[PDB]
Amino acid sequence: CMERQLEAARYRSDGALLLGASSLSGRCWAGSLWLFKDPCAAPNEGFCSAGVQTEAGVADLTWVGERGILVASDSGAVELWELDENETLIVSKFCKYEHDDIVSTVSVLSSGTQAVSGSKDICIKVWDLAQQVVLSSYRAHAAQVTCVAASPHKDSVFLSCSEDNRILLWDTRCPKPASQIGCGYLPTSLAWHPQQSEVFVFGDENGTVSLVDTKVLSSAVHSQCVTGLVFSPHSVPFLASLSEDCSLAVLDSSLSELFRSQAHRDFVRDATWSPLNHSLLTTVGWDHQVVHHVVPT
Amino acid sequence: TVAGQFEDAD
Amino acid sequence: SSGRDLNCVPEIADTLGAVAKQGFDFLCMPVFHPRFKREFIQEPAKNRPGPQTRSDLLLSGRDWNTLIVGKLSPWIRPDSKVEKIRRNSEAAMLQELNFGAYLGLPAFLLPLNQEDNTNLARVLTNHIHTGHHSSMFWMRVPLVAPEDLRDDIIENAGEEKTWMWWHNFRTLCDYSKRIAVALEIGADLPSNHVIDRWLGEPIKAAILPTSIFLTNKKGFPVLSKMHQRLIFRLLKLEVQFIITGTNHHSEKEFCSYLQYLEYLSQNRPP
Repeated sequence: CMERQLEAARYRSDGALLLGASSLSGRCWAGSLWLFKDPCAAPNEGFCSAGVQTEAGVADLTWVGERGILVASDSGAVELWELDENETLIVSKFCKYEHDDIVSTVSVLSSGTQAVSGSKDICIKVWDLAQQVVLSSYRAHAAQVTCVAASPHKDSVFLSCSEDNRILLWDTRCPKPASQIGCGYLPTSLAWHPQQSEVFVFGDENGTVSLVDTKVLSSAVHSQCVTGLVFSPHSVPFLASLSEDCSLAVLDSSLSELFRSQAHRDFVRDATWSPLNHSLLTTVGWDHQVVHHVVPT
Repeated sequence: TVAGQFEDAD
Repeated sequence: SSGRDLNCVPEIADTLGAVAKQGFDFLCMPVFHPRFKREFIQEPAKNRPGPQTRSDLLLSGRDWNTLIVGKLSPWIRPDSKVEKIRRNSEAAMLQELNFGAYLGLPAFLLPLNQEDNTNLARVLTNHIHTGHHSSMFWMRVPLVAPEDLRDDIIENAGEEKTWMWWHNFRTLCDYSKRIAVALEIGADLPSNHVIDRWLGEPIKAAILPTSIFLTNKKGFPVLSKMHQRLIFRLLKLEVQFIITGTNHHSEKEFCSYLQYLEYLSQNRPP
C-alpha cells in the first residue's frame, strides 16, 4: 500500500506519470515513488507500472531524462534513482547526505547533466549527476530556501527564493554570481516563462501572482499562499497556480483567471500538464486524490 | 585510539 | 551529555537505538512532521481526517521523560505579517506545546531567527501559565545572525543583536525560570566581550553543527584552537551539547564527532 499524502506528480514526454508520496502522519514516516504507464489508473497501487519505497519522505522530485529521478529527501539527502531497462523496478544509483536539513526542492539545469538544490539550512548546492559530486555551495540566503527554479531556456542560470524576501538570480559563469530582483510579501513559488528568455512569474504568501521581466504586473488569484506554478505546454502558455486554499486556477497570459476548480479537499501539492493532450491537467494533493481537469483552451 | 586521533589541525 | 538533533526520524525505535549505540544519551526529534502543515480556520483543510502524529505508545513513559527532546515545527511563524499565517502559527504552536507536555518531554526547543518575537512570547506565556511544571523551554539562538553570516555572494547589496533578541524575549516572559538558552555556535566567533556576556545567561544546551569541525592530519574531525576555549568555558557551565548536521567527514563515522568532544572533557584543565 502507498502512503496517504502525495507530494509530487510529474509527467514525462512519453506520457507516463511519476507520483512521489510520503506518510506525514502515523507510525512510519517512510516515502515511496510510483510510475504509471496509464495515469488514469493511478493511484491504485495494483495498477502501478512500477514502484519502490524510500527511507525517508519525498519532499520533491524531478525527471532527469527518459529514465532517472532526482529525489529530494527530508533526511537531508539528494538521491538519484534510475529505472530498469524494461521499466519494472526503480533502482537506486546514489544517495548523498550533503545537506544538514530537509531539502526543499531540486531542479535540473537546461543541459540535463547538472542539477541544483536548496535546503532549510539556508544553503544551495549544485550537483553534477555524472560525477555524482557537489561542484559549488552557496549560503547566499539569510533564511530557509523556499523554492529554486532552473531556467529551461539557457544553461547555468536559476532563480532562488527564500523566507527573507529575497529573489536571487544566479549566473555561475561569472564571479559574484548572485543578483537580486524585486518589485511586499515573501516569495513562495517561482516559474520561468518557457517561450520567453527572461520573463518569470512568482507567487507570494498572500496568494498574489506577479509577472516580472529580468530587465511588474500582479494579480490577486488566491486567498492563501501559492504553493506552485507550472506553465502550460502550449505555444501561448496558460500558467496554472495552486495554493493551500485547495483550489486550482488556470490563468491567461495577463494573469486574469480563465478557469477554476476545487475538486481537492486538502492542500493541492502539485500539478502538471499532460504532454499527450495539452488540455488535460493532472493534480495531486494530500487528500489522496489524483484529479484530471479538462481545462478549456 | 589512533595516534593523534584528536591532535589539533593546522 | 550529548544529543544528535535529528530532523528526520523514519522509525522512532530504530533511530533511538542507533543514536544510543553512537554514544549519545538523548535525542532531539520533531514531535510533528516538519512539513505537515496544518490548517485551523478555513475549510476544508481544517477537517483533515486521520492521525496527526505518531501515537505516544511507541515508547515507555520513562523514555519520553529522559531521552527525547522536542523541536518546534520549522513552518510556524507566529510573528508573520499575514493574519491567516499568524493565526495558523499560533494554533500550531499551542497544539505542539500541549502535545509536548502530554508526552512529558524534559525539554523543548524553539527557534529565534528574527528580531521581533512578541507574539511568540505571548503564546509561550499563555502556555506556561496553564499549571504544568513538566518541561523547560530551550530557546535556540545563534551567536551571529544569518544576515551577518551570509557569504556576500549577492551583487546588488552590531554583533550584539542576537543578545538583544534574547534579552527582549526573556524580559517579555518575565525572566521565567522555565526559559533557558540553547546557544548555537557558528564557524566564526564574535569578540571576547560578546561571548563573556553570553556566558552570563542561563544557557542549558549548546549546539555544535558538524560544519564547523576542521579536519585533522589523520582525518578525524577536530575543532579549531579558538573554539576549544569556548567549549572549555561552556564545560565549566556543565552545558549539554547537541551535535547537529550530517557526516561532513564521510570517511569516519558520526561517533567520531562525539569521541573528540569527550577528549576535551577528560582533558579539561584541572
